[PDB]
Amino acid sequence: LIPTVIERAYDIYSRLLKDRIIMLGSQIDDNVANSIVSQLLFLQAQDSEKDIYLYINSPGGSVTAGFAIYDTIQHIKPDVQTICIGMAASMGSFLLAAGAKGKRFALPNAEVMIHQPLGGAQATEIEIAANHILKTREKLNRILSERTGQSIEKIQKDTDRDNFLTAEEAKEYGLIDEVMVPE
Amino acid sequence: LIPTVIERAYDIYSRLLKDRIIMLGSQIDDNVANSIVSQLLFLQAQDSEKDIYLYINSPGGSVTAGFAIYDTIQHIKPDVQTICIGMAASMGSFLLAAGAKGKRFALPNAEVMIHQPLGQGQATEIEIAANHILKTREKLNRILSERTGQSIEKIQKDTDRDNFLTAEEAKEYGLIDEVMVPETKWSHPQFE
Amino acid sequence: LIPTVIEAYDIYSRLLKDRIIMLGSQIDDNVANSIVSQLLFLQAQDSEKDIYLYINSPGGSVTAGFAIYDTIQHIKPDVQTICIGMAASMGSFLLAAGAKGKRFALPNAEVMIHQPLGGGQATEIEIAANHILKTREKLNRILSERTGQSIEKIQKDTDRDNFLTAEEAKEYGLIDEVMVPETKWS
Amino acid sequence: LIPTVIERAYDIYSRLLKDRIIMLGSQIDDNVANSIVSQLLFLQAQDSEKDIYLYINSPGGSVTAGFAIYDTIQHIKPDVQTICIGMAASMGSFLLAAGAKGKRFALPNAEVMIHQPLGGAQGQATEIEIAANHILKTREKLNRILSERTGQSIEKIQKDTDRDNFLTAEEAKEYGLIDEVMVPET
Amino acid sequence: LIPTVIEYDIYSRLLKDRIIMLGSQIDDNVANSIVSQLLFLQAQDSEKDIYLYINSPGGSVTAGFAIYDTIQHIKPDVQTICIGMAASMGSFLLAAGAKGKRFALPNAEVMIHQPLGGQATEIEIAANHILKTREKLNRILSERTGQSIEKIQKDTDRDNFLTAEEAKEYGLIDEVMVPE
Amino acid sequence: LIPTVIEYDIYSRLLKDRIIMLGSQIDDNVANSIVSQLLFLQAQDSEKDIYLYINSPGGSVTAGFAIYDTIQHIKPDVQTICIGMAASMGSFLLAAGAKGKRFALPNAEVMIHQPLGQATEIEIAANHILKTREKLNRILSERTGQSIEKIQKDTDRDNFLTAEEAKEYGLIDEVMVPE
Amino acid sequence: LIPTVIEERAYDIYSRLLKDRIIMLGSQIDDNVANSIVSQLLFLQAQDSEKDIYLYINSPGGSVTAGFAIYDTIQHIKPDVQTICIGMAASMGSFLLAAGAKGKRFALPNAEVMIHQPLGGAQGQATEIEIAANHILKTREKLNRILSERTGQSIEKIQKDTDRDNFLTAEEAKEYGLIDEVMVPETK
Amino acid sequence: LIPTVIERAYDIYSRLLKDRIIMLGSQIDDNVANSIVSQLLFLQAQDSEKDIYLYINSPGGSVTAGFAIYDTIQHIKPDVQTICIGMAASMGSFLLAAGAKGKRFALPNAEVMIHQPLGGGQATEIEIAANHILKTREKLNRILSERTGQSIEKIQKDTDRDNFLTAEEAKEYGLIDEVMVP
Amino acid sequence: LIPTVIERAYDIYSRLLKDRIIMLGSQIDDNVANSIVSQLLFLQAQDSEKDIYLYINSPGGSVTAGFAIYDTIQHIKPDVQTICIGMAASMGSFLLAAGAKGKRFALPNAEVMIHQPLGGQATEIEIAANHILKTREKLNRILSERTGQSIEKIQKDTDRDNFLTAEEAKEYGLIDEVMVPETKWS
Amino acid sequence: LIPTVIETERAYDIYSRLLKDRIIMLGSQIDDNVANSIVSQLLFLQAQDSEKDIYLYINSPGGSVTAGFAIYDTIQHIKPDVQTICIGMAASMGSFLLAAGAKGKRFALPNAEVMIHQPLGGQGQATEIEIAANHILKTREKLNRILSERTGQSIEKIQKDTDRDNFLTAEEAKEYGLIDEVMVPET
Amino acid sequence: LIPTVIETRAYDIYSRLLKDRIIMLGSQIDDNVANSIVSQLLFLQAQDSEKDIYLYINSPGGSVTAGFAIYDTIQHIKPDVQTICIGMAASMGSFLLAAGAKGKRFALPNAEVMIHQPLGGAQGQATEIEIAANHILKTREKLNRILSERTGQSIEKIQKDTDRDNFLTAEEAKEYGLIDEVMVPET
Ligand SMILES: [Cl-]
Ligand SMILES: [Cl-]
Ligand SMILES: [Cl-]
Ligand SMILES: [Cl-]
Ligand SMILES: [Cl-]
Ligand SMILES: [Cl-]
Ligand SMILES: [Cl-]
Repeated sequence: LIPTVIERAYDIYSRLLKDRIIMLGSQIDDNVANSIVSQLLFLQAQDSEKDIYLYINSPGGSVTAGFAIYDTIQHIKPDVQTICIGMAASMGSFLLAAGAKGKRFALPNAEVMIHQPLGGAQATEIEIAANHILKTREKLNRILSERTGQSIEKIQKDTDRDNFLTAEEAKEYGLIDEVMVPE
Repeated sequence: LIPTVIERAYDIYSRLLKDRIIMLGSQIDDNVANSIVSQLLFLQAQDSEKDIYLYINSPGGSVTAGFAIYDTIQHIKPDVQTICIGMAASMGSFLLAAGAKGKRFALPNAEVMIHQPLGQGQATEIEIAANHILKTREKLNRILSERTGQSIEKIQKDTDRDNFLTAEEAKEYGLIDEVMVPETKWSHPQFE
Repeated sequence: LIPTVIEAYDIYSRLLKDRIIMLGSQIDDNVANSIVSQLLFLQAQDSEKDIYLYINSPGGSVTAGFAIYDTIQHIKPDVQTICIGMAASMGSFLLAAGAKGKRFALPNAEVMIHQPLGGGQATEIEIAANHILKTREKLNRILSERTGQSIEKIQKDTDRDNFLTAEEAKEYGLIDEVMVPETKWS
Repeated sequence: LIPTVIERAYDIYSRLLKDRIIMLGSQIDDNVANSIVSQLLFLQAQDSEKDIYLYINSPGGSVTAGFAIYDTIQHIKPDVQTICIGMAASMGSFLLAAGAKGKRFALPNAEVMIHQPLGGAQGQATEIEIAANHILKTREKLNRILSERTGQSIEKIQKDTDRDNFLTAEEAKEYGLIDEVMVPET
Repeated sequence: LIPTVIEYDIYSRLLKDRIIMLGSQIDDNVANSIVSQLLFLQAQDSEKDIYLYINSPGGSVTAGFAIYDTIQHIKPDVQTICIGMAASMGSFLLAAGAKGKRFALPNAEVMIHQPLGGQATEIEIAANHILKTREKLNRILSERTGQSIEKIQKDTDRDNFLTAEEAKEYGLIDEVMVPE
Repeated sequence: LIPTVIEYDIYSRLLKDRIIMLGSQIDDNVANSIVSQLLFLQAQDSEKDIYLYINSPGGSVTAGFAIYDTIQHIKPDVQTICIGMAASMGSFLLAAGAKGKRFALPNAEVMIHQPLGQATEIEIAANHILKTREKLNRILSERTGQSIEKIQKDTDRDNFLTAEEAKEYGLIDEVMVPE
Repeated sequence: LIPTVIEERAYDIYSRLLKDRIIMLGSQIDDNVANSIVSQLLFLQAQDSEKDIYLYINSPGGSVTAGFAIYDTIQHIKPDVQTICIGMAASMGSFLLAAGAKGKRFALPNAEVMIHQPLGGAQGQATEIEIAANHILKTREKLNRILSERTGQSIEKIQKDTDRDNFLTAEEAKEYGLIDEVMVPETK
Repeated sequence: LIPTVIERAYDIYSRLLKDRIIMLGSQIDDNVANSIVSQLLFLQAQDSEKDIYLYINSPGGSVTAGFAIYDTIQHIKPDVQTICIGMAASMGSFLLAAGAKGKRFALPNAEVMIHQPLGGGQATEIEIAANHILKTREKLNRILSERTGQSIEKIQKDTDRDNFLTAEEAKEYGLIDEVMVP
Repeated sequence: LIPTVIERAYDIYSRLLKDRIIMLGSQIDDNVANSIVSQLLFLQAQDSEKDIYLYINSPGGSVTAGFAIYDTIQHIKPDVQTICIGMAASMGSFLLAAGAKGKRFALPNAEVMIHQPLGGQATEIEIAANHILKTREKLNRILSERTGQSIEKIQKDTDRDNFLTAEEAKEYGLIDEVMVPETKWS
Repeated sequence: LIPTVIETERAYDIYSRLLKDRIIMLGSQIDDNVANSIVSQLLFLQAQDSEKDIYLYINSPGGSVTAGFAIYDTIQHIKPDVQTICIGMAASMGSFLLAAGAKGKRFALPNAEVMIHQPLGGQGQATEIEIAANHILKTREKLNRILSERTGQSIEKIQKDTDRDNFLTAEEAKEYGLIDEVMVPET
Repeated sequence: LIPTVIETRAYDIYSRLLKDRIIMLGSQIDDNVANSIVSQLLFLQAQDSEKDIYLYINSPGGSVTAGFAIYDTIQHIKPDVQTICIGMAASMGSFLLAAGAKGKRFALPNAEVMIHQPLGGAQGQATEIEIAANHILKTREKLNRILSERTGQSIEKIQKDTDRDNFLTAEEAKEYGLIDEVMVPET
């Protein structure tokens, strides 16, 4: 159940959106990406200076859909804080690592996986074709290298491997900036 | 999930429509076309002078449905800016290239495919027969030639091939006018 | 997705406020009943102001199509017909049925006047009714009157699998004008 | 059925949320976790000092989803009171034991199970989720937290979370999973 | 069909008058909803009586105990009214109402048979046998009716149907409602 | 389709005028809804009459008895109006309306046959043990003025009655004449 | 999987056991099950009217009407019908177990027997017409009377026990009179 | 896929049945139990002296259905050799431990779990209710104590725990007699 | 489709089984494993000396099911030749590498992937067993023994998404020879 | 419907009876089940007679590259010559298998339709794992190289043509080098 | 229901007719139907290359590609293929009826013949890939040319008629040139 809040009736997610909070709590597909892109564009229109908070609990998904969110985060004027709760895998971790520098977080028991799987599924027919022709893996690897400070050689080895990181190991890797302290 | 916004309660897409923004974020079929056409007609009725912003993240779809959107864009008085976020393939890239001259954009990591397949999604038999009439393909090729500045010979070869273009390659092709560069903070101090 | 507009209406409801009806699907009884109700409602609001019927339809039921046709002819306001995309079977019949001088098509629209004998899902009695030879003769007679073509020519053409461009539909007499883009108007 | 309350129309759960009450009445998956996390974040934004009441009737679920709720409870400023009504098993009993010290309760006939099943409990976790649990040794972390929150040794917790054991509300209090068994108020 | 009332759906409008309808099988969703309604009615007024109407074939022991415990926990008196049927956990909840405020309509059917359970989760079933919840049910029914534990044990193990009058004589209800 | 009324759905708007529509098979959901509507109308006004329109093929004896008992329990008079059909528990509820206030439209069909067996297994079990058939027959005897012997024979037979035949039987007080 | 047995003659496992006068009643009792069991019983009598028949029971019960069709066929035919409970015999399954030939009603050591005859048709096994038939013809009283005769218990005791949710071990079922022997392992 | 063998056409399992081999390769339910019991009864009828080979790859299942197989194995005259290939969990390990003494085997990479879960799902309610009579759990524990030679106290603790054993650990436990060597 | 062969009617797979050929042409689950194990046991019973041919076209599957086939190959007396046609991934490549020494083959265009994914072909119980019994370490040790590569190299490669040509698999030690087409040289 | 044939007792279905005459019909989309069945039929026919020709009839819209390569490799591995006959259509992997028949023994009926376009994905006929290997192992380049060798066209021409949506008549396929002869109605 | 025939060997009704060189095309024409009919035609030629084959037709038609596969097989094989319309021959079914051996194309008195070749994949029996082949390779023009040659009608008349919804009796089909004779009841 998703409850209602009256200030004017909003659902829980709508009420959080009023406080510049966006929840990315599922697999990344085109519908999810279009919704997140629209919420990011809307928050910038409301206030171009105030920070945005993107909570991440995602097993990942479509590279195309993830790149649409990634590009929107980088395009907009507001700083987008990324907070991992639960899990950030595949495009999920890519989006976590893509938050404003110094504003990338994860709760103590959060699990981070940088493995970028070969195919999709979710990604469509046309989507998988572009990934390999346009060498989008190399683009993902290059961006991860820039955002973590790790060499491209190290990123290439790690994105190709099934590896799970704790929030502390993710911080040491350069994916997040701080492990959220109970306060 | 599609959230609610209270100014009066709208969903996220309805709230963006208030700012003259349309999202074409799926395969193009008759339902999608009818909704987009209706949104374009509605925005013209509100203000016939103010620009419209059409965001595109589409794998393409029906030629007939895609031509209904194309014809509506060209029929209406306002300029329709096109912005590719994610992907524009088949009718998707045709609609991207159909935006107002100087106002066709793509985000840096967007993927553009001009291949017009020979359809795919669920549609009616007559529409499928119409989608494959050889005259419409020549019509698509002629419009793409006019909108990109490329020769019809080059367009014919490229729409028949499985080709993926980066946002920069799409700009060099003439399918977009600019690759969107991130918005720099505090660029106008004397006014703002 | 069908968005919301607050002045709360959905996109189609907001267009209905401006006397615009969208016939964007196959024609069945539910579609016909909805279109008939929208036409009756618009007449009740203003019996003088024109109505705009946008068509993007592969056609459908003859009975359902005749219910829309009869409502268009019965009401006092002029019903303009605008083909966007496609108008086939009962869809092209309804396009040709718009107010004289007010039947349009966008440049890339596709028109098919073929009235299939076979076909769409209707009830047993309705399928039997859609197959009465007398009703095909009435369709042909109305198309002859509305296009200015002979009944002999209409009989041959509604029996054939033929696709027409917007310009060819204008030359045929199914539409009165091909709508020209706003970029070309001085 | 979930009834409506007018003060402004809320459903039963929305009306309880106004009084800082959250109901965790199902299996724990990502959708449930995201909803509970959002409700916790919302209540902190309203008032960072006032207590929150988390009612639990759950057979458990995903370790990852459960840890997202656990981490949010510990992160926020308000004290989160935990009240077991009915059942708290697997991640449900872990969340019950995670409430503010001195503010963990259970109704007299509530059933508490600390058994943490090997996989994703009753098929509540994805392949990606279960894979992380044994690489990141999340079982050892669950056991360490339960040891700290109950006051039991890690050796005892390890033995008990591996066993199919059901506890009454009184046995849960003696274990250190709750602070008090709620007595009928007069 | 559930109609709308403008001053709500029919159940929401009755909730305004402190009336709760338990008209289905008892599962976790039903129990969580009833518990929430009871907690809400106590928050509104801790002194005014609550009316719980019962037409239920029973259900989950765990879900039923959640409702039972909430009734006993709250300050207001919870009146129980059987309309139609009260079987298994339904008859247990009917006997659980405030003393002197347990009722049934003349043609209501009451079954105290607590089956061995027909949906309840594997984990729920496992709990009931380990925690001997059947013995607890019997002990509470015995206290609520005034019957011996031996008589309750025999009767909750048997397939028996009682009229409203027989249920009053048993002690599961206090009065058979007379047409007003 | 169920339309909207602005001063509600069609049934909600009729409920405002103290009208209840029993237009389907009688099961627990139907019974709980009808019982709740009856309780709500009594709370609004305990003196004003209630109108129960019936178009039902019948259903569950347990669910039907819940409606029957609520009609008899409440203070307002419940008028019963058969439109279309009243069979099994439906005809039982029609005969249960306030004395002098039981009606049927001219072309309504009434069947008093109470079939042997939609009801759950637990419900069917109850009916046989508690001899609910005898109770139904006794109530029908009291409400029609027919002997229990006649009712027993007729509820066991497949018999259809016109609105006029139902009036002659004592199931209804008047056949509503076009007025 | 149900395997094949070749003796230029191919049978499935159940068909091969039928050749040795063995019938498997391994499911809920409905009309299709009853008609199949009745047909197998009639066929075995036609083959040899003197040789014993072995009915294996692993059943949660079912339809009273379907169960009575099997019961009546067992009593009608000339061969003695031995009943063997493997696993479970509840409701009509335990009624059929108790209906086996005198001295020839068996259970494996870990079998579970329930004599409870549920009010309806043991979990949607009987139709509306079947349920109607049972109460008019007072079939419950007939079941109780037959169980009283076959176990040696009083009708008063049977009435109380068929109305209760009770599970019996193979040894408790022997002491009750529902079976005659708890099967002994064969060695060498 | 299940292929055909002509000697007379059999499927793969029918051809193995000719050599006194039974495959228990799935979850244990009533249909599985009735089929295995029938195969065991058939093989005894063919030859009451020759050994039977029961191959096990099972995650377990119904206690009632499993006890029907167990009782049949113990009732019949032939020795029933049990061979775990892959997995033997819950009723599957119980049936593995039930084979003739000195004739219970497991392949090197086989996984054995003696945990007997509390509950059950396709089964009937009565069967489900029977599967959790506290008395059957005590009987399972007593039989496991006798078949392995471990104390009842040790069995009670281990059947209540989520424990996985290698083929060698299961031999050490007394559930099998030998780990089959390549 | 699967055609019939009369010598006595067999399907295509049954007729190949007569020539000691087994086809592993799908994902590996318990049903597949039980069928392959049964076929291997049957062929040994027919002739304990004659070689068996196991053709592999599989994307892999369950570790437990794959180990059941692996253990049966090692247990039986006949040499089991392995031939990859198409693909051998996950447990499929493990079984390819498990064939008799000098008798492991792949067709020139066969694709081999040694990546052993962390997890959806396995049951709840099957996944649980794998991380408790450290089956991944056992798989890695066997691959190290059968390829002649170090344990550390195998650990790195089974954790990576890597595709190998038939020639690269031969160089790796996963097969002994790439089967060459008939060299027709006039 | 697939009828039964009795030779005399011995009952075959239509495809089984054709298999007795060394005929294989590839009349559907190419997936792993289709490939495994065709591979098994090819292996069986070689075991029967390693010298006599095999006839592979093709009416296929194509399918999985992995499944198609399994058939291709089996054709090249076995001793008998595999004649390829296009009836109806040969698209994607179907046209690849048609071009892969024994030299001088690749045919098409006059109204057969050949498409050499090798679509990017699979489409929809291949799994994630299957699609993944395609790009890593550059199977497209291998397909193009084999088509270049079997037709006699340059790799540059093949690369352009397999990337395009092109349909060829039986005669155009012969001129291209995908077949050796167009079958003319026989006397 | 499809019954069994035992010759004293068990065949179904269609298998027993196949023994007498009879093929029944009694459904919509798709790839599975075409592959089965092609296989039956190839099988009958293998049995006897001289004896006539009888193709009974009761079909609403279907796929152009699937229909062309049957058409090409009929023309390729050595035996004469007699065509007999029972019930209906529409779309590809009427093209196949007209394709039978000259002098050996028949229809029963009450059979209905429709030569209309619908634009798409005629009753959605054709795939997107199939529909693509037809418009590019101008298969409609090839159909019309063959039909013109087989009936003796002008190409203009055939073009007009295969584009229209038209129905013919057995006698009208004979006069059109689509069949050679209307079958007269056997004496
Ligand atoms: Cl674990
Ligand atoms: Cl009290
Ligand atoms: Cl219990
Ligand atoms: Cl022993
Ligand atoms: Cl693992
Ligand atoms: Cl590719
Ligand atoms: Cl065409």
